Amino acid sequence: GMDLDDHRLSNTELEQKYGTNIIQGLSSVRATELLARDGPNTLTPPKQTPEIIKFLKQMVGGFSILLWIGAALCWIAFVIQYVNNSASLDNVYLGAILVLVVILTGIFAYYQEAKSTNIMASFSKMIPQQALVIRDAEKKVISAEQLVVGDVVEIKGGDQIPADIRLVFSQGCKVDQARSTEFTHENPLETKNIGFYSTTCLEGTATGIVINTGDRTIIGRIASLASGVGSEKTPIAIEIEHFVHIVAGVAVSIDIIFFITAVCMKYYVLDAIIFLISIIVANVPEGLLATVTVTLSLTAKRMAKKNCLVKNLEAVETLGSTSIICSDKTGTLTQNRMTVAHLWFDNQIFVADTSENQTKQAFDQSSGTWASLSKIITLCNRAEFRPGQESVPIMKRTVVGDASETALLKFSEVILGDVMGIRKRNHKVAEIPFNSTNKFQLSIHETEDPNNKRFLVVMKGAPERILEKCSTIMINGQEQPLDKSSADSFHTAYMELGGLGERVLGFCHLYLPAEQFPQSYIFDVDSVNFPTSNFCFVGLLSMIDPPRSTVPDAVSKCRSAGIKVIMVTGDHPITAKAIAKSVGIISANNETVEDIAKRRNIAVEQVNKREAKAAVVTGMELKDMTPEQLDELLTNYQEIVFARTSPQQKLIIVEGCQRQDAIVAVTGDGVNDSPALKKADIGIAMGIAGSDAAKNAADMVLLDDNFASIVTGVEEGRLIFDNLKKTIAYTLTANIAELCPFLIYIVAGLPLPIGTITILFIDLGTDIIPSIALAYEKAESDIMNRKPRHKKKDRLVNTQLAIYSYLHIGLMQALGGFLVYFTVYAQQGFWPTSLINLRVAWETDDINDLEDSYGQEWTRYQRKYLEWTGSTAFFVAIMIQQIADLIIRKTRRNSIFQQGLFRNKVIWVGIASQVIVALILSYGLGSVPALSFTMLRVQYWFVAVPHAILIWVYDEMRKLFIRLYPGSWWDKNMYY
Amino acid sequence: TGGSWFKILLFYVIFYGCLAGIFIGTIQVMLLTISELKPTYQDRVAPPGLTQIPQIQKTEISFRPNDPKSYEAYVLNIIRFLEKYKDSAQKDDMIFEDCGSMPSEPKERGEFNHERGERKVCRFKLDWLGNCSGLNDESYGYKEGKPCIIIKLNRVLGFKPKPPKTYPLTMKYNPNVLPVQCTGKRDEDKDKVGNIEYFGMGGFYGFPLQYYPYYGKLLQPKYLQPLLAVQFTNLTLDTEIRIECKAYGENIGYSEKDRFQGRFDVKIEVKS
Ligand SMILES: CCCCCCCC/C=C/CCCCCCCC(=O)OC[C@H](COP(=O)(O)OCC[N+](C)(C)C)OC(=O)CCCCCCC/C=C/CCCCCCCC
Ligand SMILES: Nc1ncnc2c1ncn2[C@@H]1O[C@H](COP(=O)(O)OP(=O)(O)CP(=O)(O)O)[C@@H](O)[C@H]1O
Ligand SMILES: CC(C)CCC[C@@H](C)[C@H]1CC[C@H]2[C@@H]3CC=C4C[C@@H](O)CC[C@]4(C)[C@H]3CC[C@]12C
Ligand SMILES: *[C@@H]1O[C@H](CO)[C@@H](O)[C@H](O)[C@H]1NC(C)=O
Ligand code: NA
Ligand code: NA
Repeated sequence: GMDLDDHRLSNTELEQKYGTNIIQGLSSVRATELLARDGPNTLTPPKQTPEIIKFLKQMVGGFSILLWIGAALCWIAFVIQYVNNSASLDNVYLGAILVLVVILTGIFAYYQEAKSTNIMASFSKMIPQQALVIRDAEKKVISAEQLVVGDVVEIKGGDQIPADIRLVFSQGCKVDQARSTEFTHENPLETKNIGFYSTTCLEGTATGIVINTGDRTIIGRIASLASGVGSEKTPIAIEIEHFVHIVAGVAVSIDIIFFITAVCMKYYVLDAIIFLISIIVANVPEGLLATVTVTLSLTAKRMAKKNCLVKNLEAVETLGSTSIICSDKTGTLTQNRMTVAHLWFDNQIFVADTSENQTKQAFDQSSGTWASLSKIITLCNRAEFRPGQESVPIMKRTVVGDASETALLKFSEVILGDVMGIRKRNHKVAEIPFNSTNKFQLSIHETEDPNNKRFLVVMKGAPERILEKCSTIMINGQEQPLDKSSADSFHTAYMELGGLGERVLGFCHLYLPAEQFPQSYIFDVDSVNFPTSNFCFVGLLSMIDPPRSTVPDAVSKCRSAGIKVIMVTGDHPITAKAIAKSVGIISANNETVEDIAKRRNIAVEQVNKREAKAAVVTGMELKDMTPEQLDELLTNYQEIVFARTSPQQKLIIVEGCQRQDAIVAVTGDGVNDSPALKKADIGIAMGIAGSDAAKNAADMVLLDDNFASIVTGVEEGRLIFDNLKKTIAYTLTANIAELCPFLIYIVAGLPLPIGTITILFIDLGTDIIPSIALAYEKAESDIMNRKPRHKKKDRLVNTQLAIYSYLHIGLMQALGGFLVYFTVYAQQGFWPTSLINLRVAWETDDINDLEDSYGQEWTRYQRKYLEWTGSTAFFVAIMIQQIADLIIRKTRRNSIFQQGLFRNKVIWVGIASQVIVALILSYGLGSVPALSFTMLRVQYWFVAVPHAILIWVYDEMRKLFIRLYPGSWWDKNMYY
Repeated sequence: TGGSWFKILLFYVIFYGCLAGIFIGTIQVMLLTISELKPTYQDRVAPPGLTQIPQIQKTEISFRPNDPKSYEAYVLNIIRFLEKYKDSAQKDDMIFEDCGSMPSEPKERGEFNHERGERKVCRFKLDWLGNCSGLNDESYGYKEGKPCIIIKLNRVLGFKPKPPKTYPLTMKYNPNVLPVQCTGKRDEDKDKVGNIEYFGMGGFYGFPLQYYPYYGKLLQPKYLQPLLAVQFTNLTLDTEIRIECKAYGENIGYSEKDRFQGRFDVKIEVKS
């Protein structure tokens, strides 16, 4: 529709713009017409594909085109063979099973994005939602479906806004944001006079006019306009596309080389055509989508168990590539359970017991300075104890207020007596709730003293801004102006009380004169009325905010794994730095430019900035820079603490960080952080203490409201890529040991080492279950010692992985199979050098007296049976050479002695499946000779074992020098 | 680069020369358990097959007597095999041994080792194959409507046939003769096969047992099999006739999947 919302206009012209009325709304004859013009206003998900195109797309896609080409080649081969008047029907079974494979992969794909969707559907947050309200002047119950432009709606707190309206009448309504009747901000999201559909309404009565419906709404836009939104490819989809391209290129190159060899060397078209289908059925990983959709579900369950409630799929795929984290201080990095331990008044430092005090304060309670401070602390506090539970100690009692308020309540109740009576005596008319923007909690009290001052104003807030608005200090019950000896004393006290990593609060009070202010007065929030400056500052409250226990380990693991951590707290650049140094964000042996200037005993500007690695920059500091300066600050300096920063400036921080080819993961818990929680690659909503707007705008939700969850989400986001490189390598290993036999059969003329159905049985039986068994593997020891993966530079299947799968382990699985093949043939009469150039005579149905190396004469069916036994021996050899090819693929840098052979018990299921399938195929399907299988003697199972105790030794000694000699051309070259 | 390619082309020389040295170093280890005299196992060749010499292609003998070229290959292929049984190629006495003209017990020439070295074969004479030896008729019967096939039992090393202890031959001599009987495969072929005349050694229709056991191309080169020649002296003209020949014994086995194990099937057609 349009990109602009009509909100600047006043009520008189807001009535004209869309034809509405402020009070009476519109009559039925006009409201019905407007509703028909606009339509219904509801949020539904029902749009979905007609699903016929979806079945068609899942029918052929990626690997399916190659396999369909192979099936067509197989049918062509059968018809060509039938031209020669011979029909062994082996191609019919191969083609039927090959098509059945695609049918089953389509069935498994329909199973996919359904169980994953069911897992996906569970990761979602509700808000109390209802669409019933009484509105439109006359008190009538009108459904939300009848709300349209021209109709006024009166709303009440405790539900969601029935429609996207522009508020015209309201009385101090609040949403999660103040609501008023006056235009405040140009942006409709923060204009403070527009209601948002499906957004909670806290309290108060508000009246507004609908301005958008359906597609016209900001949230909806093209919701009802169909089209495709959200179909962006996940990173694993890109990796799978690259893998498909690599596989197709390799297969095409091999086929072209063989065809150009066969065209001139007199190989008839049937051999070439059957070699192409062999190549197609061999070099195509069939059971890959199953082990791909298993891994993501398993990792989602793992993180959900690790308090990491990842909602989207792009989030779980992209989490392991995190490079920059912009976390908060209170909440994520601290226990958020403050304890009062230090006191400051009369320019002195007074200590107190953090917990289990069980006694009164050490200092005297009759001091004139302490009496007023304690009285104001008790009065200024808003925290209240948990009702109905006045038997548990003070600590166990719960408050729905701020944690700092709980701290002052805990101090006051254990130091002073009853506070309810004092608050009742100091009757309160109006009170300004504490907010992050104002950073003070203003209150209005009526004086009950004999001197009828009748006006008492008490507030608390940040000590720096408190004293910046104060011009006097109080000592020994006597007021005195704030001289330099008091300002410097306050600065020194703040530095000392922030050095240990504790936040402090200021306190003030004032009584208005009776002559200037009469007994009867009216208080307005907007109007200044009572003065709010030059109050009576009393003292400071020091409260300890200890970081959570697991946080330092997480910050050290981030340093080890090369993940940058940034703090975006809004506190003083001294306390933020002092707590960052404690949690490890600003590591030891690191010095900001101010501290290195102090050490050099010279001014800051006389110090080269490169001599400093840390940065504690205030909010105004980055408010004053152009984006280039912010980019160079984020580039040149390692550890950055964005202290004293606005919550909105998280936008600037995140958008500056993202311009460095890095993946950012910001953590916000407020509706102010939601625009920054959306721009971030992985927006994170604080778990226990968080707002639903953040939990809706975040790509990932915590459940432990703690750091070290954001890092244990990365540690299992990396496990996806670690276990996929182990699943795409074991599969590719046995791919050249299935087409080398046919190459030698064509060239050297040996009888067929392995059939075409056999190399498909290998893929179906010993390539699926062991492939899934490698997706359950645990993490390595170097998973948190590796730099974050680059989305463009790094690939799931690099050149080294494919070269090691094909040219290293695939060539050792063929030499072991050929040994068993030659053993089977040589023990029945045909010596190894007697088999060269024998295929022409071997496959002639008319030669029933072929002479072996001992002079005996073999009929055709006995040669056929010996060939079947030789192929069964090759199949068994590559079932046992892929048991030591699944043990050595559980690691890429470690050994089995450290990982443990019995720690992952699905590897044993995969091994037992291989053994059971190989025993069924040779003794159950070989008792009646069918599908080129025959019973195998007991020796022909253990012949390939010595070649399987070689693949393991070679890989163990390959990884041993990787571990011993990092970055020594061995880690550089021989490391997949 | 230009200098680090020599370090990657040198690892793959040593690694692929070590894989080859391990593959060859295990094939020669397996071959140490393989004797040069007798096969390790006789599992596929143990029950000997039975085949005809003309090496006819599709189990079909079709020719026309008045066309010297329809049976030209049939007659010319018997000559190639019977050349080694020529009486002029058996004159040497350092190799050939003259057994009797009557069947006797299997002739044991020793043990499967290097004692006595080369072993002496027993000579077979063509003129036992009357009307089919080619000593009188240059074409082996194909000039007229009398096809003549020559039956031979596939050589199995160390195998001694045991004749049975069908119809009795009426010239039994089963202690030293393995019976062979050719009959029509179907009733409409038994009615049309006509008269079948066998030509074996000493007038006995079978393989004499004195040519067994075979000793295997190293102890016994120049080894001559016993042959049985079968002539169909009177069969239906211009018809495809199916004929099945079987060797009877207790060593001899028959299989439903191997059509040439102890048996063979040949379709004889004579056109006019
Ligand atoms: C990319 C593909 C990877 C997988 C490839 C696997 C190999 C596939 C090749 C097949 C071709 C045929 C291989 C033949 C092997 C012969 C083994 C050998 O050594 O027999 C030596 C022979 C004599 O044996 P015999 O029959 O008398 O023994 C009978 C037993 N007894 C001793 C009691 C008499 O000597 C002679 O005949 C000398 C005259 C003939 C010489 C032929 C030489 C052929 C050698 C080929 C080795 C190639 C190795 C490739 C490695 C690639 C690694 C990447
Ligand atoms: N109810 C209340 N009334 C007055 N001041 C309060 C208050 N609750 C907290 N404060 C002030 O807030 C400060 C505590 O900081 P806080 O932990 O809220 O920072 P923060 O976590 O909101 C920054 P961010 O959200 O970016 O992580 C104290 O110095 C205190 O003076
Ligand atoms: C089969 C035998 C003859 C192969 C001989 C050529 C071999 C040694 C050559 C051909 C292609 C080469 C590879 C081509 C590309 C890559 C990727 C690069 O980042 C490192 C080198 C590496 C990994 C090369 C290693 C050596 C290599 C495998
Ligand atoms: C076939 O042999 C018989 C004697 O058994 C003989 O009378 C006849 O002439 C022979 N025929 C030919 C074509 O040699
Ligand atoms: Na494979
Ligand atoms: Na495989």
